[PDB]
Amino acid sequence: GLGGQEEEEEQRWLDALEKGELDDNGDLKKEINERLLTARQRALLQKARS
Amino acid sequence: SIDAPPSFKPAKKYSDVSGLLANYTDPQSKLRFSTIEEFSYIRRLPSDVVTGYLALRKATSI
Amino acid sequence: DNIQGITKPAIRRLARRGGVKRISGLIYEETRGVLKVFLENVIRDAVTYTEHAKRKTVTAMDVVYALKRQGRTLYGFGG
Amino acid sequence: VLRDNIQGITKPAIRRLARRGGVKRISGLIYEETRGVLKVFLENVIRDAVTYTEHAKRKTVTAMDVVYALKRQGRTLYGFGG
Amino acid sequence: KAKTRSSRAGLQFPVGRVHRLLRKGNYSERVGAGAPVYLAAVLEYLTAEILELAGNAARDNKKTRIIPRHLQLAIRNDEELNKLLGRVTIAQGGVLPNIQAVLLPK
Amino acid sequence: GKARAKAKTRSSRAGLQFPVGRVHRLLRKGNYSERVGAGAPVYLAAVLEYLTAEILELAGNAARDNKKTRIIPRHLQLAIRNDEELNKLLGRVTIAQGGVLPNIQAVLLPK
Amino acid sequence: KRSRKESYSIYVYKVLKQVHPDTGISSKAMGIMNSFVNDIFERIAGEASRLAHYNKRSTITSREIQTAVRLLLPGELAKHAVSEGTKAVTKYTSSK
Amino acid sequence: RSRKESYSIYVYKVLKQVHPDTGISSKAMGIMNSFVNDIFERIAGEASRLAHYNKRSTITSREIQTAVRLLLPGELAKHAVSEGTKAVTKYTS
Amino acid sequence: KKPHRYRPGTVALREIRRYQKSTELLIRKLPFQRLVREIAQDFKTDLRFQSSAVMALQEACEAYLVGLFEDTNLCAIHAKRVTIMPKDIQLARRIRGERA
Amino acid sequence: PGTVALREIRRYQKSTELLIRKLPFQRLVREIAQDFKTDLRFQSSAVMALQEACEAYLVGLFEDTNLCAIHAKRVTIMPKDIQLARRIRGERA
Amino acid sequence: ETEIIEGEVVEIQIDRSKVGKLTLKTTEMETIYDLGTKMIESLTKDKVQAGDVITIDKAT
Repeated sequence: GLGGQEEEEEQRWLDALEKGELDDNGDLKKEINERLLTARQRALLQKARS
Repeated sequence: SIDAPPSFKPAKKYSDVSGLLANYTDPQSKLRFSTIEEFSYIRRLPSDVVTGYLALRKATSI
Repeated sequence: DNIQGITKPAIRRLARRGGVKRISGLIYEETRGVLKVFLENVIRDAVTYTEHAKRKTVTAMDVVYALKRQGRTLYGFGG
Repeated sequence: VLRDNIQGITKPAIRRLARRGGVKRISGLIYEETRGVLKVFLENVIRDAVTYTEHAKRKTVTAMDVVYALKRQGRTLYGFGG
Repeated sequence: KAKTRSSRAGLQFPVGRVHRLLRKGNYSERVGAGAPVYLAAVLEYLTAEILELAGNAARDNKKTRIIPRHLQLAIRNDEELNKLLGRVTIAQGGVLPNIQAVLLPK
Repeated sequence: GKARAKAKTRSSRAGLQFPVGRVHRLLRKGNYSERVGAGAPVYLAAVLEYLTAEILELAGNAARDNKKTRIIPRHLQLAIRNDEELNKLLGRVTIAQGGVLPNIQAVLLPK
Repeated sequence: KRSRKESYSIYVYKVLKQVHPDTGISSKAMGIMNSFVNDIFERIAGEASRLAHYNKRSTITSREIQTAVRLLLPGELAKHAVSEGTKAVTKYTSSK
Repeated sequence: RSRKESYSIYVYKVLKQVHPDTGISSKAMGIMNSFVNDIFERIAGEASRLAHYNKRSTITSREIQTAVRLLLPGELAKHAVSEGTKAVTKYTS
Repeated sequence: KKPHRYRPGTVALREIRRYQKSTELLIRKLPFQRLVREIAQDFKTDLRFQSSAVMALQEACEAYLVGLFEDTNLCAIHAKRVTIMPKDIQLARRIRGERA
Repeated sequence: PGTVALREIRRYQKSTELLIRKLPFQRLVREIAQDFKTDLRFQSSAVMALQEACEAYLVGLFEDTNLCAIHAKRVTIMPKDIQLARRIRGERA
Repeated sequence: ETEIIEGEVVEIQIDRSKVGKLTLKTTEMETIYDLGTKMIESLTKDKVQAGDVITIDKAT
């Protein structure tokens, strides 16, 4: 029913549990977005990427 | 200077729970008791009245 | 009876939030023992705070202070 | 001079610390990771001691600045004072 | 005419309340007037820092209102918040979506 | 006039050995509260004195059993780690140059 | 009759709206934050009390709080907090 | 010139009270000084927090007695309360 | 839906993905809300509870049990089990300083 | 083999001395510190207080690791065990 | 008519004249006594120890 708006990612996450395509802690693999990052996370990455 | 002296003979042990003469004092509650049914009674008292009876004789609790 | 109020499926639910795949049949009652001694250690400190405060309803503050002292703190109960 | 002087932690010292901890056999994989784990502990204790020293404007670290680091890290020490 | 210390510091948080607490919290006999400015700015910053992650967590988890889940998500993903909040727990906060990979079916 | 010569200490009036006046001095200058009770430092001194008596008695037993009578950090560590009550009071602390309590695991012992 | 009860409510709500204007917050989440704000204040000011004793000082002071926050905060969270505390002191000391 | 404010003579007097044959190395005196100072900071810190939670200006014998009741373990707490109440009992006369 | 009856010891993962996601408290309120009173009354009889205090206890205690179980998961995985067994809890509770 | 290792355990648990050499550890302290600040000085006792805390931390780590290894029945120890001990005591993740 | 004490001695302590304190038990009650000198010089003389059962003619 209408619960598909919250169930579909779990339905995909079970399909990926069969396929074994999960990430290093068992999530569905996803695009990283740097617009979500704080100035401190940007600084931690700046200090790592050298 | 009118306060009377401290007593010259030692104080009797009257039992705390009944006033009858106390041949005994309990290692746990430190009260004075006279009979076996008084020992059976004092081990059923709450700590509050035990320290109450002790304080009533300026003994080892406040 | 009261300690068995930690239900056999509640042990499974809690361990499944804890990520574990499978439970051995002996886990349950000794885990109630662990929950019991943890509850007891926090509740007795909370009562110790409540008695100094003269009150005799155990407050959310009495248990927050016990948990804060024991380094098992929580937020959301007005710390 | 300056160096990676964590290789001043001689292998018999690691064996002795392990033997004082009562572990009987010590694989070749232990030693260099254990040097890392020791260094990581020193880094925090030193970071903190250096900051207690910065309030006092000192260059000279005392046994107190480390005892205070050990207090904030919850691994307190008796005998040096504090 | 009068105005708050917060307005001069550029802070939203009430600097006078912080100075009143720095007295009554038994921390020392005296308190420098810039101490509550610096400390309120740190409190306000730590609050802005965590709630920026909470707002992004709420938005990504498809909700308009921040709840204890979005706080736990903000707290446990950023290791410096997680390491600061190591000895504390969140009212109805749950935990991260994280699975021990050895437990997957093979 | 003038104040009392050889005025009796709070400690010796209480029957204590610890410096009750210093306990009050340190409670007040240590900023723990803006006012401090007169019997508060008596009680505190008596607790510190009791813990001191107990820990030193167990350390002196550890010294006697070790064939010694000068306490060294070893005897205190042996006392503190033999007694479960001191051990669980003293979990977050190291006794400097006291070493560790000697213990072999049952799996490491013979046969 | 009951007294007014102390919480940072409009100030934490203003701190939310200045970074996520679109977003609301629950009374539970506000209670968690108000608890956290008071707890971190107590850690910083409690550690500051020890730093004051370690230096025999009578005054809790921004110069000394700058040591207590870098002791308590892990990693770069210290560096950013020390910067913003310095920016707040910069705005205030420009006017007094 | 400079000072340290140690408990040394009091802990030594207590030693000779419990075990008249026994003595202290200054390294063990360092343990005892560290210990009694730390337990003082623990109890006074607990009592301070407890008084502030109860919105008092004062710590008294009941604040400290409760702070000790929190800090100490099993039988040592029972005996510590016993000596704390005995001392206050024989002081208040 | 589609995996249905797939591999016993894997509806376990269907359970993890329910309880890890959700805000619920997994012990029933009423049994626990009596048990906290029974635990308290041995030390002082005739105690009441604030209706928030029992919830603060439950939420701290369920978090303590959940953290213990996840640490116990590492104890099982370290010993190459996916079944938690009593000795796993004994290791965790000793190393965290709760039993020694 | 393996009998004299038990006699080493007994000997080092009867003794109370520093197990790391003073001069190498004294350099290690300074060599780490020189990028937390320039040119740190150290009081003579400070290096010893550091070394005592570090050796006590390592003995406690090996003690907790011993319980990890013997839980896994293996009498020999590996990083496989230490990475439980740190993760479960709480210094990592 | 004779006054007789009869019990298990639970604990017994003696200081350094002498003063001492003695505890006695039956299957039904427990008691503590401050001893007088002429009991101390009997309990010590007869090497009494905790866990003994003892009967004492109080007049002697």
